[PDB]
Amino acid sequence: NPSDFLSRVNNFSIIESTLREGEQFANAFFDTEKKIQIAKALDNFGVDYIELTSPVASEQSRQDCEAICKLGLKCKILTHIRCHMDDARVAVETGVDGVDVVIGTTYIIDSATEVINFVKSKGIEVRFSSEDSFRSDLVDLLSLYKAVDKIGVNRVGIADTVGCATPRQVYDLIRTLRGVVSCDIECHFHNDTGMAIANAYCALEAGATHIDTSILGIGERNGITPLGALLARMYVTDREYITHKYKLNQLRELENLVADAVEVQIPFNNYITGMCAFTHKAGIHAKAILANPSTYEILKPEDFGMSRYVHVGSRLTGWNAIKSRAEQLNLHLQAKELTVRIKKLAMDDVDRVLREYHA
Amino acid sequence: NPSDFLSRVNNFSIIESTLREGEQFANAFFDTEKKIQIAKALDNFGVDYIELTSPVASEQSRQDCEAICKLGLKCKILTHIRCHMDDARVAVETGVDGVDVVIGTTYIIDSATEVINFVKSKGIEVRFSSEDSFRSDLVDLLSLYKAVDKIGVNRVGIADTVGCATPRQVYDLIRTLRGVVSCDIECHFHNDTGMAIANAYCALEAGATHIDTSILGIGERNGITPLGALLARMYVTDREYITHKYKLNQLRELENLVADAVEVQIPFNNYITGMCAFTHKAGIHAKAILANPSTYEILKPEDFGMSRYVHVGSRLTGWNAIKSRAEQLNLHLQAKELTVRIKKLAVRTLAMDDVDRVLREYHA
Ligand SMILES: [Co+2]
Ligand SMILES: [Co+2]
Ligand SMILES: [Mg+2]
Ligand SMILES: [Mg+2]
Repeated sequence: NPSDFLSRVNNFSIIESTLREGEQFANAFFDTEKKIQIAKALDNFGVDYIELTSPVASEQSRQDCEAICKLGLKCKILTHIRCHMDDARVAVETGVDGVDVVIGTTYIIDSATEVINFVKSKGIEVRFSSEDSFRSDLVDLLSLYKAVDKIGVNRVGIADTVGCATPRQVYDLIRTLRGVVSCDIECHFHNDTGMAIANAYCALEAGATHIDTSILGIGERNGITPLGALLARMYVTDREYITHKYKLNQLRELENLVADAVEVQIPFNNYITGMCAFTHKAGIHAKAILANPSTYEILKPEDFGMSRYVHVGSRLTGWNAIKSRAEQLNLHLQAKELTVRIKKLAMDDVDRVLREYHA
Repeated sequence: NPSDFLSRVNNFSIIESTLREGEQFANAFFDTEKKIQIAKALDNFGVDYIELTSPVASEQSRQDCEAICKLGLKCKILTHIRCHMDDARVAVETGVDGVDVVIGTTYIIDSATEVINFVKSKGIEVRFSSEDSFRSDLVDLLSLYKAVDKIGVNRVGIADTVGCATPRQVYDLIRTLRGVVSCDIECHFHNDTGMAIANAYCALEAGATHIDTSILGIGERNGITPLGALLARMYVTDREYITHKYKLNQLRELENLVADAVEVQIPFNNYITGMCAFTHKAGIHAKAILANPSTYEILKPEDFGMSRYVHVGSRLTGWNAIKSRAEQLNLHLQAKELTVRIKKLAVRTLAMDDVDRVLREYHA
């Protein structure tokens, strides 16, 4: 199939947006110190880019943008702006590697031209994006990308800001964009209807080169493509590429860092790192399928820093529950006041209570 | 455009599988009474079918199947079996409306013929399904469905048992199957790689007629297409169809019933009913986008029994947190009992997802 030649499923970059999209999470109020811990951990994890809330947003955003650019991280630091010269002047002086010029759908082209050429004159990477791309007029959108491509820009951006796009619709649009522009393509997908990971997958199949993620998917409403969930999907597609590019065994600690800051639990069903992600039912309930449960193990626990699937025969209560999960997570334990805590206190409590501990 | 004629996005049936797939959830140990509560609530909610664990699985499974069939529910009660006569004999006597004959990939066709014709001779709906369909040889699978279609079955089934299938691969396969068989098509998608909802969507676009779900997605590993998530997606596609077919304002109670039984929290990010599903960030963080946050409201709270999006400007702590969520949920508050159990959680440091947890005991 000729179209497989364009697929970027084993050759793409993550733009990690916990410090942009994630700031829109209902309970996210990151201070400078926490953002710095997150940026460092994300860099250690191996993402190519980190995106930050516009330095125009507030005085604290300008300062944090500047501080993060002074860290000497390996990943590139990106931010975004409105299509406006004053915004651009602020962004360029902050030390960022890249600026996204964002519009929402003539006088757009001439204004965008000024902004784009200014940023390029500073030696800074420039991108041009549309907001709510899937509820915009398609021909006007494509004509705008076409013109901006001729001006010369590093990347164009597509965003399903509303969460309404479906996978085949995403594939078709990105595949057309790939034929319209000569540059890289960044994508952003909201998860309101459960499509955020699928939409990311199909975008990559269609030739997109950069995907926005967020740790635990946190963001506006129910958020965007989750970091861990994208990697699980991409890992099944190309195990060797993903296992060697990212430090997958650091994913639990990365999520725990964010979950503590935004005061949430890790959901039981959470991709890879949820309580139940690496579990099989043993016993009479397993006869709801024909093959032995261990036939169905698309994810290998050891690739993600864990030791086994847990085969559940009966309800795990007390220190039996704690011990089983602790051993699956390769925690070496301390064991005293965990079973003493759990008794004076549910299933997701097991992970809650174990959050402190490292493998 | 001609392909749109085959699409079932606004004309499909849900096969609710909380009482089959859901039993494979690591922490699910439903007794007869709990299964009966779940079956009744599912029927009231408006699903067309519920599927139960094979009555062959154990003595109690046989008994619960019988008991659920005696309830007089409106939805049809389905179960599944191995491609074996003894299984079929047991299943038919239970009172079920439908039996799924499941195989995993010439003697298949002979055995399957006997079992299919037996079930049909009892006046019971028969379906024929493959397990792990997306890791099977395509030509053999399609040839098998073709043969079973000629014998005559009510439905054929496709299952991504391993969670590896991708949306376009699903579309392509279902669309081929739709041209191979003349009967209805039931689907089943695991969520290991985050595709279970997308896969259901594309299956329906391609002509599938029946989709398995489970409440909160619960099942083997991280489970299958979640009931609420499918309905959110299908609601955006056709609001009038979904809001009138299902009792969407009952979804929280339905999930709360299962969450209590399998002892989990409702995830903060859960579709529709999660803490944060109907929230916008107000303040300087909203400038991470161009438009007012209220521009992006694909889901309308009132359709799901809720009162508004919560616009968060600052950390909602204490009674402010409780009041905000309680009013969003349309609970009419009892604030002296909810003051008496957070004083008992001083036991530990209290955090965001506990708001929904302490509010579970309350109805709209
Ligand atoms: Co967004
Ligand atoms: Co299954
Ligand atoms: Mg972007
Ligand atoms: Mg089925």
